Amino acid sequence: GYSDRVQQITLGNSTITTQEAANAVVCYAEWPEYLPDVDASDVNKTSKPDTSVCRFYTLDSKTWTTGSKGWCWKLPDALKDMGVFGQNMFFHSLGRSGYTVHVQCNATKFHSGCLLVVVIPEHQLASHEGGNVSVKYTFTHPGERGIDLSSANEVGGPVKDVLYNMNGTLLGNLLIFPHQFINLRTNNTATIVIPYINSVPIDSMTRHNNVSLMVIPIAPLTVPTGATPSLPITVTIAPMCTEFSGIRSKSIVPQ
Amino acid sequence: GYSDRVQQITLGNSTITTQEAANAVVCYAEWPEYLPDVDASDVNKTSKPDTSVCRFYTLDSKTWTTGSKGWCWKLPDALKDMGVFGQNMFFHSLGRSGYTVHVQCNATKFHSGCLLVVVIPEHQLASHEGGNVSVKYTFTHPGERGIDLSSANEVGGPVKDVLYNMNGTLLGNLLIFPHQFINLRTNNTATIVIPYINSVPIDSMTRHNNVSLMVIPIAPLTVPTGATPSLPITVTIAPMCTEFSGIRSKSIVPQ
Amino acid sequence: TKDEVNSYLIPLNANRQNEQVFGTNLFIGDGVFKTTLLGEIVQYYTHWSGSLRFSLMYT
Amino acid sequence: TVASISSGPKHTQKVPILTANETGATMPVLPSDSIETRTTYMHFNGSETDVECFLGRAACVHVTEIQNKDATGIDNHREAKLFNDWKINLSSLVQLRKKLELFTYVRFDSEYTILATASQPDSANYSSNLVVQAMYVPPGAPNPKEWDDYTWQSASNPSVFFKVGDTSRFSVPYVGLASAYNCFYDGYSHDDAETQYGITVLAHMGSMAFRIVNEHDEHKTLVKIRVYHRAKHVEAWIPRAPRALPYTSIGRTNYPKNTEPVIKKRKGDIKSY
Amino acid sequence: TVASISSGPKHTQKVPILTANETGATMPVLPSDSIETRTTYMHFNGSETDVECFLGR
Amino acid sequence: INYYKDAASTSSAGQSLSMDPSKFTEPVKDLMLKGAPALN
Amino acid sequence: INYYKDAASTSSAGQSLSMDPSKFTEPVKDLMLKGAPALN
Amino acid sequence: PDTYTSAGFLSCWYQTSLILPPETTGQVYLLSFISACPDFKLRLMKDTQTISQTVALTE
Ligand SMILES: Cc1cc(CCCCCOc2ccc(C3=NCCO3)cc2)on1
Repeated sequence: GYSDRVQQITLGNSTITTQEAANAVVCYAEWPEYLPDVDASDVNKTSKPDTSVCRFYTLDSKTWTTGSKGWCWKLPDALKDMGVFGQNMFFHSLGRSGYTVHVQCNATKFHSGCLLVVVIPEHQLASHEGGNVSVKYTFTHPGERGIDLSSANEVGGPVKDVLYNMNGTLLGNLLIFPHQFINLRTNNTATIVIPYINSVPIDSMTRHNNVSLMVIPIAPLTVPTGATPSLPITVTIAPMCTEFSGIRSKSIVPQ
Repeated sequence: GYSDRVQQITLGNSTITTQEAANAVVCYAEWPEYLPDVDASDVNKTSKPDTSVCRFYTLDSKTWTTGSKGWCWKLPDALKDMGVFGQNMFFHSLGRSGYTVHVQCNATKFHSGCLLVVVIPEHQLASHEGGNVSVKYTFTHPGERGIDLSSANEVGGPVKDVLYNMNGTLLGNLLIFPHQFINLRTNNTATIVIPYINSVPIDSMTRHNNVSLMVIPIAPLTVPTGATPSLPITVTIAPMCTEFSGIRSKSIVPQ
Repeated sequence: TKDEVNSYLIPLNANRQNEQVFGTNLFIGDGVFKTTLLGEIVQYYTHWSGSLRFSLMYT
Repeated sequence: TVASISSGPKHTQKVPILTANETGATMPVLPSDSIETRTTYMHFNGSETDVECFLGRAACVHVTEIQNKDATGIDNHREAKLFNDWKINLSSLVQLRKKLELFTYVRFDSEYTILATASQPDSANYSSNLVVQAMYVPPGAPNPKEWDDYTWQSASNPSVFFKVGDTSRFSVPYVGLASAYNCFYDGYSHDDAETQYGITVLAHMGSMAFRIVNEHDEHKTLVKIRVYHRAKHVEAWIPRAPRALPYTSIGRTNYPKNTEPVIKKRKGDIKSY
Repeated sequence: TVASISSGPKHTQKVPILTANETGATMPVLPSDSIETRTTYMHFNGSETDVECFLGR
Repeated sequence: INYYKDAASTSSAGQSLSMDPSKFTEPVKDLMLKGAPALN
Repeated sequence: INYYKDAASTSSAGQSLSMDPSKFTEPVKDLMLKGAPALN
Repeated sequence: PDTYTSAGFLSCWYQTSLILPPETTGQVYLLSFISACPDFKLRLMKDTQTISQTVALTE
């Protein structure tokens, strides 16, 4: 009586149940694991807070309306302030982590709409100015708020044009990245497990984000007659196999 | 060529060397160890940050002068703000820890003076008011500053009379507690290893301090002629075998 | 202001408490490090990796 | 190898063509799951689509130019193209660039070919024979200042001398600092509020510098350098969506404003053929 | 080859970091004598620092 | 025959002949069998 | 393959792979053990 | 020196304080050394900014 459909994920002191899942994606078919010695470089023993950092943090909720263009969060940024995960983050020189991402959106059998939930490794954004204008730090570190693709261009911020993925590629091809759809008629959640993907064994958690999670409405939300025209979307994310190394004074970052 | 005299303690990412030690005391002849299952009650898996919390924090320095009466720090309070030790502390419901305490005071072969360095398990202080006046919270949670026994009585604070240990017992008998002397002529540091001592397996780190460390001048400081009449005393302390459990929202404590 | 035997000497003051003796960044190819044998060889190569040993002898 | 097996009529309870794309999978459906097929063999291996093959041919990565002329009274050789350099990079010319950016991290050895041809746009009695000396100047090396500085001694820095009209060829191991080169980098060099964003911070591999060794003849001679790059021993990770809009800068993802629709509009209906 | 071995807390009478430089030696002290380390391998031979290589171009 | 000492100097590599699209086409956590229902 | 008769005409030598810093880092007459006191 | 690639800082402070014996006075100095651990790797040889010249030397 197991269905692909019902699932439970327990991680730390927190549990999620979905009764309307559509399997789960594990990026590149690899599950998060700690850093092996053969791959290690820094000689420091690392710190593995385990259950105090590897639990589920639910970010603040978004509201899908008929005019929504899509939202974008960066990792580990989105979690920069969650509990002890965040403290560890500002206090060590280097850290590394994988995540379980669970995006939630329920409706009824009269609604229609379909969101794309995708994880993009190394999502370098484009400046809407063109040329070689850079995208300032603050703009690519929105924190739990994430970036709202239907917000206005700002100065020093990225471009927010959806048919171009914020980088000069077409929305249609985002499907080459680990992703899952939430089609109100099928699905009510999306779950993706992200292994740590980098060109170095461990890195800085503040100067470099290693994935952007993106939720994009593709088939517009259509509510039943005289229904309220909107649904909330909630994102809950859990660091998994986290390791921190090179402890010290506590980083100070712009803004 | 090993002497009782020279020592090195490396704990985490921090190391201490003393070239003029007088052995080291291990309270009640027991070395800090984690909490065994047979002794466990709370069902929660605990978090053991290891090297990020088990390193040496050096508190701010004191100044021994001919008029000094002695100083008193409480644990884990004194460390409530040190790095990730402190964060963990405010963020979990329960925690447990042992410590290595290293008290430092060097002079020259012309100085004289002798400090008592003692650890008192469950040091319940007395109100200087008498009767059944209580000692308010803030007063018994001085933080890294500790309590200065030569400061004035304050209201809601403890009594600071040294011949009575702040509790109705005589200074002379403090020697029944694990302790070590720093006699300028012999010694320049004192080191005590404290195992976790409580009547419960794990407790709250904020509502209850489980040891007071006390440094008390007993033979007054006497400097050579026309020397400056004072010496600094420094206290460095390292949590060891720390475990935190029952993570959540982050305690808010008076003042 | 001119090279002198004295820039090898880090001075120490009696009776100061809490204060700072010296500071430097660790760009081994520049600044204090640059004229040392280590600094001087590192400069023949583009990349370095490894641990450094910094010791202080008291006089 | 069979490309298709033989398959006949089906009337089952087992439907391989109905799936749920919401899952993120592309189910491996074949012609034989939905029509009746006959056996056929592949006759093919997919040899020429190997990434080593795809990135393994020489591509032009840079065209520069230097001239041989009397430097007498020139206050700025660099500025007179008495010698010139190149801030090595592989993203400046954009044919090879789109190919590499199909991947996120890439690791390979490089084989460089350098073709140099001369031009004599104004009245010369003859064509002189010049020797070029392109030399690699890595980060933290005395950058050269005149066309005949001590720098050109290049006692520790690899340099090649070849003749204009000829070609020079040599191969440099993978010089990246990490395990792979980042084709993309969503980071900064540090957490400052105004520091550049991209790979440009990352992929500062030092520059290459060219000059003519010959002193000057009576006429002037323009020498134009073309650098070709071939990846050998290629390793590529994490495929990405291909580049759709035009490029504007080395190292940023930025596209031009008021660009044109990249999807061709139908001449007719959705229903049109 | 290991570049660093794993090493944990220390509370000894054996202090490898105190020396006497007046002797003229450079004592071979390592990260693992004064912090807690994890194993890591060298992955490197020192090929390009051989004097034949240094003077050979 | 390599005429040169260093590995970078050798010719192009030879075909992976590796080929396994499943990390890209089927990264699902619970295995899907073609023919069985997608969602049970 | 050497094509030439004289030894000077051969290519570069091959890595010492000798490496022993102790003549430079520890030329002391009585052996010093790390961890034991420097001066006894 | 490069940012992305930067290595940190090194500082030194009084832990307690220097104390001179009687009949003694003034500043004392520390000598400081640097050498590389056996850990160390250097690669990709290049030319040093530490030496240059304007005309060839002669005897
Ligand atoms: C991606 C990507 C591609 C690159 C370029 C890397 C190549 C390494 C450095 O390139 C050279 C170029 C020229 C020479 C040279 N030596 C003597 C003459 O030319 C040496 C290394 O950086 N990132």
